[PDB]
Amino acid sequence: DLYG
Amino acid sequence: MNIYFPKKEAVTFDQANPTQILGKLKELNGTAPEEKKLTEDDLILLEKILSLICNSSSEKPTVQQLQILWKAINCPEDIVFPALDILRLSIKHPSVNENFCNEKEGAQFSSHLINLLNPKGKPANQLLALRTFCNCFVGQAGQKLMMSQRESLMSHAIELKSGSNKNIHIALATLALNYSVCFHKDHGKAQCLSLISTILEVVQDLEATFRLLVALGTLISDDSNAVQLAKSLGVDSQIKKYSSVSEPAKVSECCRFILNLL
Amino acid sequence: MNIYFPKKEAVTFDQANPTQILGKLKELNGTAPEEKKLTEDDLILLEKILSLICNSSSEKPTVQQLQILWKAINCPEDIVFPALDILRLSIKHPSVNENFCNEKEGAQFSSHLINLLNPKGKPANQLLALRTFCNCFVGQAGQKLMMSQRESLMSHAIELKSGSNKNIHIALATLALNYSVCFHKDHNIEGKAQCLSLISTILEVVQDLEATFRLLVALGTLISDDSNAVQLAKSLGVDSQIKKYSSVSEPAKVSECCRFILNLL
Ligand SMILES: [Mg+2]
Repeated sequence: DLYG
Repeated sequence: MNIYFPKKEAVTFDQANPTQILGKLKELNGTAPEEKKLTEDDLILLEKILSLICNSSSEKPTVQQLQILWKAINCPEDIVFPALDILRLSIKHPSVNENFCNEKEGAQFSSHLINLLNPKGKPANQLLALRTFCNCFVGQAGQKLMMSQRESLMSHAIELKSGSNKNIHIALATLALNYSVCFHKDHGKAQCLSLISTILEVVQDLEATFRLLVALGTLISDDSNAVQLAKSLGVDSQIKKYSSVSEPAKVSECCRFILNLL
Repeated sequence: MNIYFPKKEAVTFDQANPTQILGKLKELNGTAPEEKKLTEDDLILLEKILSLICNSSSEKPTVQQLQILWKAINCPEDIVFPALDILRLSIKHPSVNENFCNEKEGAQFSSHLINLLNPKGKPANQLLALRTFCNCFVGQAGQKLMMSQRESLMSHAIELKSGSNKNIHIALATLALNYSVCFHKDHNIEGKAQCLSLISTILEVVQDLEATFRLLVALGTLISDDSNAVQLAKSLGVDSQIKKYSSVSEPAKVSECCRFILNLL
């Protein structure tokens, strides 16, 4: 879910 | 011993996506005020760290690179997460583990990361700081530091059991599991048991649940005193409900092996 | 320097759900013809291997356990994939690596797995045999066996390029990658030539972007610091072949890796  | 536990080595976060990490790092750095912004030479040194780690080079990271990594993880909280991801990846490497987690200077490292575990923090920062702590157990220095700092880290972990962020919960469950590995290895367990139980009570993600059960099986394995403590306390009663869980199969199966010891 | 290549250690298949592997092994063992069925005791021993590997134990699998693993990967081709998966996980462990890949017995092991690459065979077997070969590069004995069996292994792997699934393309790409790591560290030109042939051939066919990425990493690893490998890459037209990858938006790692390679070609 971080990136990007 | 069965296919679930006791784990004899740390469970780690190894996924390597250096293009994405480096991309976001440059993008977010560009939003920093000029005083805080990492220079082009700083960014090249971080890229080099990633290269050494990702290519499995025999060339060791330099002091200069690790100093820049430290600076990078001290940047404003809104934009630190890519540098935290570089750290999460890098901290498994012996040179990096030793230079961040050694006896004399490790308290500075852990206190900084623990500051990022504040419940009002950015979830990306909380998640990556937790994953970094999970990863530092691979080294002897990281292991020593996690043990000497355990009161602080466990306290902060517990406070993140709230809500429903599955990734944070998985990282919490993995942190418990890596602690269990350490206690299994030696002879404390009572503290580790309260940690596992407190998180397990609240977490919904089945991967997190699984890793907590692996942590519990690991904690009591091959220690007659630990099994008896668990039996006396009635741990079997608190985990019985997982024995019926049908998917993933690993949850019920791991639970049935623990119940077999109790 | 770049974050893509040259890779200096093997790229491996590390993912493990022993619950599912054991589940399917036990399930399919029941369907086996009577003389080939693994016994209750054999199954206990296979579980013990998986336990040791999955828990990262400091204890070695027993020779008895390894004989049973050999027995298990010789079961009927239609039900052998769970046992191949145990082998795929186990072959990274130094004592397992040495016991299957050593100079005395290595050729028997590699020949059996090569047979499971036949494209007319079962795709789960093709995939797991390839992943197993990728994984045996982590150990000194596996590395040596892969180099000694190179001509045969790559020639048989090459034949999987047509009508194969993306997971097979990824494993083929990773096989070339792991060979590239070896040749980069020790320049063998005929080996590098065949590796470049494998890379070029799969690039002509490959559509999956992870497979594409691993082929680019392999190519970069091969041609690094080796003017002869560049020369051979040119003869095959690999330089013009990879130009389409410059315009790949997502994932960015494909075009980025390609741009570093085009700088050397
Ligand atoms: Mg704050």
